[PDB]
Amino acid sequence: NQYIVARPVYSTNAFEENHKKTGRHHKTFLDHLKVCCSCSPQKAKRIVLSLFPIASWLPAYRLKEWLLSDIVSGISTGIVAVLQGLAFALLVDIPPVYGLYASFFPAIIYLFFGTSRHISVGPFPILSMMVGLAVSGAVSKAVPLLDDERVRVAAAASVTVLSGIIQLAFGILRIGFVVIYLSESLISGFTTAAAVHVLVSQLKFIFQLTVPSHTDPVSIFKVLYSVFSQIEKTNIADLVTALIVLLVVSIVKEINQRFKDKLPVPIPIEFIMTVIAAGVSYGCDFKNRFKVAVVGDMNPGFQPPITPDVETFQNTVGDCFGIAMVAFAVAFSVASVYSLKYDYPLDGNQELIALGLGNIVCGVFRGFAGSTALSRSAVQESTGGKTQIAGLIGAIIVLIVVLAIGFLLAPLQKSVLAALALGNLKGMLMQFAEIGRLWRKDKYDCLIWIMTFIFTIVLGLGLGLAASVAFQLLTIVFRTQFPKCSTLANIGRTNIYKNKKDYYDMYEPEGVKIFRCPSPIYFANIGFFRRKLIDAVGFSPLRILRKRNKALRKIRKLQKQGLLQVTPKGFICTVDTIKDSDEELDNNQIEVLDQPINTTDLPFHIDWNDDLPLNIEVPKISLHSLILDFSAVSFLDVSSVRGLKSILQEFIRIKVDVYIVGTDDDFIEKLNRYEFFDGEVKSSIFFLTIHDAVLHILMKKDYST
Amino acid sequence: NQYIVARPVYSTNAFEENHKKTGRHHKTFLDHLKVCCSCSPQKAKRIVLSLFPIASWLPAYRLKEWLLSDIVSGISTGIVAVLQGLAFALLVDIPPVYGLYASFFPAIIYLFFGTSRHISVGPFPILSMMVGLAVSGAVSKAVPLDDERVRVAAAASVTVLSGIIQLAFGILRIGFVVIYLSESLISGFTTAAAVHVLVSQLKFIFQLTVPSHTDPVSIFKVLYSVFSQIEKTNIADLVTALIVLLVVSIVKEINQRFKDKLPVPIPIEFIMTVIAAGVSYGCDFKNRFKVAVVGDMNPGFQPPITPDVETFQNTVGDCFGIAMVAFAVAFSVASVYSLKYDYPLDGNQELIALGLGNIVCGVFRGFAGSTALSRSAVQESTGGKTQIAGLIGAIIVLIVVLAIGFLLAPLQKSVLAALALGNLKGMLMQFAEIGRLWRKDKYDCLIWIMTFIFTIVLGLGLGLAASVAFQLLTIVFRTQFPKCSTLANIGRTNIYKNKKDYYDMYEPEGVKIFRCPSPIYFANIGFFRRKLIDAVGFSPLRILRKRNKALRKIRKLQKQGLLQVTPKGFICTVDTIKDSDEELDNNQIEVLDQPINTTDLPFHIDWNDDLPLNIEVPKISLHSLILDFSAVSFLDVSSVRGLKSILQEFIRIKVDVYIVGTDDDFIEKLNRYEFFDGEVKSSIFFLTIHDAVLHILMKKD
Repeated sequence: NQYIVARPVYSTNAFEENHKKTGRHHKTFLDHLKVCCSCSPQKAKRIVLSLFPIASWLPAYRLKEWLLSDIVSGISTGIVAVLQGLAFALLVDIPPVYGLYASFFPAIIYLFFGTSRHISVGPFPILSMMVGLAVSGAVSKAVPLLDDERVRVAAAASVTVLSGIIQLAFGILRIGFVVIYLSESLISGFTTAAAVHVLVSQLKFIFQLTVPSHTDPVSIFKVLYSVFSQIEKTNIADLVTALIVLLVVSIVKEINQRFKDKLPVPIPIEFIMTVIAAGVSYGCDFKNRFKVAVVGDMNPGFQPPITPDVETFQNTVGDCFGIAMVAFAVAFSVASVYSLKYDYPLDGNQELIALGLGNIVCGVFRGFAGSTALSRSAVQESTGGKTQIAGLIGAIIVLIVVLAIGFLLAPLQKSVLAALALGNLKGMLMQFAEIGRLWRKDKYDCLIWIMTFIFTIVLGLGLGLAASVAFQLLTIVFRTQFPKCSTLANIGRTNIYKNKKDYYDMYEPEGVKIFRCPSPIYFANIGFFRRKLIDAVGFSPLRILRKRNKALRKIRKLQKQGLLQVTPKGFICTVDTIKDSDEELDNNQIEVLDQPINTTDLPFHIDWNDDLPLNIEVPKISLHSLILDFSAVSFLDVSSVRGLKSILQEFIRIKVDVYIVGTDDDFIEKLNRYEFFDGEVKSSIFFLTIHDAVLHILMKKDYST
Repeated sequence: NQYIVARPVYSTNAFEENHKKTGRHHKTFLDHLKVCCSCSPQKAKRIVLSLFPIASWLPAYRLKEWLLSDIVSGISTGIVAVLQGLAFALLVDIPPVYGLYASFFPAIIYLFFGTSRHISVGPFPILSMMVGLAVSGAVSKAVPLDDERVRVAAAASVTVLSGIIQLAFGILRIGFVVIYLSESLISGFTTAAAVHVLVSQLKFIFQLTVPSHTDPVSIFKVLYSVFSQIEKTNIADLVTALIVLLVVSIVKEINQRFKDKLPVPIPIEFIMTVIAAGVSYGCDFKNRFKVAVVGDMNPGFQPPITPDVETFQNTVGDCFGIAMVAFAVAFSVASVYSLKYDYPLDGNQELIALGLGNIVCGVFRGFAGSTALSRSAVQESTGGKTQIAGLIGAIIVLIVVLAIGFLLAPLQKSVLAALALGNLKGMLMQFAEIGRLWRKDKYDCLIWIMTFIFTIVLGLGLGLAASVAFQLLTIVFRTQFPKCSTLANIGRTNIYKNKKDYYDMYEPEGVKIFRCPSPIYFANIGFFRRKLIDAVGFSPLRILRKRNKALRKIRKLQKQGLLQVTPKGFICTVDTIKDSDEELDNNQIEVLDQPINTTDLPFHIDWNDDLPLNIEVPKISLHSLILDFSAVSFLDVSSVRGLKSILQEFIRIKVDVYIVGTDDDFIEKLNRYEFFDGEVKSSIFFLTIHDAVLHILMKKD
C-alpha cells in the first residue's frame, strides 16, 4: 500500500480558475410554479389517481390468492374491532354502540383513500382516552342521566369532526412529514405513560367503582385516589372475573408469541372468553346475584347525522389538534412498520386525507375519533391480510353487529372489557427496559424517554405530547450546546492531522494553530466556540488588538510631542526613560481602540513580536497562522456569521492569517449570500484541506525568509 | 507550491496499531465528586468572593478617576430612573408612587451582588407590561382604594415569586439559559413589545377609561376600546403629548447625530417633564381642561407585606416568564457592555443578584424589573465606571420618594406616555430587519416574522414561549432536508467534488461516494435513507430480497434434482422448467431478509453474471460504497439504528461500506451505542476518501 499524491496547492478561488465549472441553471420559485400549475393531461390523471388510490390498486388485486386470506383476516380483525370498540366506548363513558360506529365508519372511508393495506382503521386506547378527556372538558366549559349521555356523545362527535377536518386540511396542504418530528424515544415514553393511564382508567371498571370524570392535569393520580378511597366497596365478582380473564389472556398471548410458526392463526382468546363471560353472566344472572355491571342492551342501527357543534369546536380545537396529531403519528408508524416488511410505498399526505375523511364521516354519525390500533393491526396482518379489502370485511362484521347481532353482547360484564384492554396494555408496559438500554447507549435519548414519561404522567395525554415534543427539540440544542473543540497537530510528517492530546510525538508547525469545532455553529454554540477558540490559541485577539492600539497611540503622542523623532528603521528615543502615564481615555473614545492598525504614516514596518522602545509592553504572540477545520460544521445562521466574521476580523487585524478548510462549494455560496465576504475578509481564506493551508503557510514563510 | 505526500494507506484500526496513543482518561464521576468534596480553603475564599462581588471589586476602585464620572452618571441616570418608574407604574395601573420602589431596591441589592458595572437596575416597559398583565390575571382569578390595594398586593407577590425563581436558578448554577434566545427572536419580541407599549400609551395620551384586558389578543382589544371613545379624548392632553413626543424625538436625533459635540447628552426627558409640570401648575390645567394628573403621593416607604400564597399559585407561570424575560434582557445589555469594556461577567451571579433585588423590592410593596436598555445607554453615555453610579441613582430615587415627591404631583399622565413613546423609537426602527433577513437568511426572517406574529396575537409571556418553540423548530427545519450529494474524482488527485458541479469528473467504476452535509438524527435519518437509495440507483434491501428469492428457487430446483451443481458453473440436463412463484406467507417473509449464505454450494456464485434457467436478478455495477461522514456531527439512537440497518443491508448484498472523515471521538461514541458488531466491524472506518479509494483499488487489482 502507498498513498502518493503530487498536485499543486489549491485554494477554492484557484480551484475555480483552474477547472471549468459547469453552467447549472438554478431553480426558482416561479420555475416550481411552472411545474405545479402545468395542468398536463398526464399530470392531471396522475393527480386524480393519487387522490383516489382504490381505482389504482383495485384491478391490481389478485383474486386467486389474496381473496381467501383477506376474507379470514377481515373476519378476525372485525371481531377484535367489535370487542375493542365496546371497550373504548367504555373508556369514553358513552354507550358502546358509539364505539361500534367508530369501528365502522373510519375504515369504510379509508378503504377508498387508503395507501396502506395491512393496518386496521379504528380507535386505539390512547386516542379514546384523549377523546374522553376532551369531551369531559367540553361539557365542563359549556354553559346553558340520559341527557348527560346525549351531551357526551354530541361533544365526542363534534371533537371527531374537528379532528377529521384538521387531518384533511393538513393532507390537502401536502404536509405529511410531521411524523419525522417525533423521535423514537419520545414515542416510547409517551406510549408507556399512556399505557399506565389506560391501566388506571380500567381499574375503575375492574373494581366496578364509581369515579367522577377528572380533567387534566394530574388526572391519573386523581383517579387513583378516587378508586383507592372506595376500595372497600369493590365488587368481588367483577374483580375476580377481570383478574381471571386478564391472566388467561396474558398466558394465551404468551403461547401465541412463543409458537408463531407452529400456530396456524393466532388463537382468538379475547373473543373466546368474551363469549364465555357473556354466557356465564347470562346463565347465572351475575347482574342480580353479585350485582355486576353490564353494558346492557344497545339500540340497533346507526344514528342519524348530527350537525357539528360550533361551540364544542371553539372549546376543544386545542384537544382536537393533539388528537389528530397522535392519530396520524400512530397510524403512520404502524403503516411504515408493515410497509418496510412488505415493500410497498406510502404517501403521508394521502394518509392524512384518508384519515381526515374517515374521522369526518364517523363524527358526522356520532362516533369518536380513531385511526389505527397496533394490536388490531397486528391481528389483521398476522392473520394474512394482503389487501385493504380485508379491513372492509371487518367493517362489515361491525355492521353485522350493529344491525341484528348487538343483542348478544348485552349481558357482558364491563370488567371483562377492562381485562381485554389490560391484555393489550401488557406489551406497551413491557417497554420499561428502554430506560436502562438508552441510559447505557445514549444519555440524551434516555433523558427524552424519562422526561416524556414524567410529563405525560403529570400532565394530560394532550399537553404531555406537546411538552415532550418541545423538550425533545430542546435536547437537540443540548447535544451541540457545548461542542468538544479540539486543537489538531501533524503526525508522521504527513497530511494526517489528529487531536493534539491523543497520540505521542505529535509535530505541530511553529506559529500555526489548527482548531476544529465538531458541531454546527448557530445561536446556541457561537459564544462557546468563541471562548474555546480564545482558550486554544492562548490569547484574546481583541485584547491584543486593543493593547497594540493603545501602544500605538502612545507612540504617536510621542512623535507629535517631538521628544523622540522616529528613526528610519526604528524609534530613536533620546530620553532614557519614557515615564509616560496611562491615557485613561473616556467611554466615547473606547471604540477607537478597536479600529484596525494602519502603518502608512510610519516609514518602516513595525512588528509587535520584537521588543518595543520607551518601555512599552504589549503581550507577545507566537501565532502567525490559524486554520479552522470547518469540515464538521454543517450550517450557519445570522448569529453565527456575525460572530464568526467578528472573530475573523479581530484575528486579521493583528496580522494573523485565517484559513477556513474543509468546506464544500454550497457552504461558500451560502456564506456569499450572508454578505460575509468583503474587502478585508476575502474568499482567498477558503482552502481545500488542512494540508493545503499548511503547505501554503510554509511556502509563504519560506519566501519571506 | 507543490503538494507531495507519500505515506501508506491507513485504516483507523491500522492507524491505532501503528501509532501510539496517550492513556489520558477524559473523565470519571468519582473524580468530580472528589473535586466537589475537596473543600479547599482557597476555593472557599474564591466562592465567598464569587457570591459577594462587592468585597472583591470595592478596594480596587479607582477613586482618582472613576469617582466624578460615577457621580455624574448616577445623577443623570437617577433622574431618568425616577421618570421611567413613574411612567411604568402607570403601565401597571397601580399608584405612581409604587414605581419608585422598583428604581430604589433592586439597584441597591445589585450593588452588593452585581457583577456588571454599567447597567442600571430597574423596570423597563416590556417587563412592566408583563407585570401589569400578571396582576390583572391574578385579581381576575382570585376568589372573594381597595382595588388599588389588591392590585399592588398582587404586583408585590408576583415580583417576590419572580425573584425567588431567579435566585433558585442562580443557586443551581445555570445561567446559560440566555443562549436559547437568538438575535432574530429577541428582535421580533422587542419590536412587538414596543408596539404593545405604544398601544398602551395610547390609552393615556387620549385620557380614556379603558378597562384592563388580559391575553390573548390583548392589543386589539385596547385598540377597539380606544377608537370607540375617540370622541371623548381631551384635545389639550393629546396636543401636549404630541408636543412632548415631537421635541423628545428631535432632541434624540440631535443627541445621536452630534455625539462628540455634546460633552454630556442633553437631558431632554427631565427638561420636558419640568416644563410640562410648570405649565400645568401655573395655568391650573387640571381644573381647566380636566387633564389627568399624578396627584398627591404618600411620602415614605410602605411597611413590608407577606407574599400572598394564593397569588403564588395563580401566576407561577407568568412569574416564570417575567423572570426569563428580565434575565435575558439584563444579560444581553450587560454582555453588550462587557464586550466593549473587556471585563469578566458571570451569568449565574447575575441571576442571583437580580433575584435578590426582585425579592427585596417585592417585600416592600414594589414591582421590579431587571434593567432598561434606554436607561443603561444613558448611564454609559454619560459615563459610569462603577455600580456606585447605580448606588447614587438609588439615593436620588430615595430623596425623590421622601422629600421632593410632592413636586411631581401636577404632572400629566399623557406626558409620561409621550416619554415612553419617545424611547420606543429605537425598537420600532427594527422593522428593516424583515427586509434584511429576507435576503440574508430566510430561516431567520421566518423566525423574526413568526415571533412578531405570536407576540402580537398572544400575550408577551405566552408569545415568548411560542417563539422559543418555533425557534427550535427552525433549527430542525435547517437540517430537515439536507442537500445530499454524490462526489467524483477530479484531476486524477485526492480532491473529490460534486459530480454535477464540474466538467470531466473521473468516477472509478463500481465506486460510489456519498456525502450528507448535516447531522443525522430522527428528523433526518429517513431523508438520508431515501437519498442514499436514490443516489446509488437501487434499493439494497430489495436487491437482497430478490437475491434471496432467486437462491431459494435454485435450492428448490437442486433438491428436486433438475439441475446439478458443477464447480465450473450451473449445469442442467433439462432446461424445460417453468417459472413459478413461491408466494411466502406473512410469517416467513422475514426469512428473505437474512444474510445470503452460499457455503453449501461448492462453487462461488456472483449475481452480476447471468443466472441459469431464466432467473433474473437486478444487476448492480456498484461494488464499493464510501460514505463521507466528515460533515456529520452527531447521531442519536434513532439515527444510529437506521444507519446500522443500511450498512447491514449493503454488506448483506456483498458491497463494501466505508465511512470516512470521522474523528476519533466519533468512533469512541459509536462504540458506546453498541453499533459495532461481527458484521459491521470497525475496519470500515478510514481517514479520508482517497485512502478508501486506494484501498478499493488495491483490493480489486
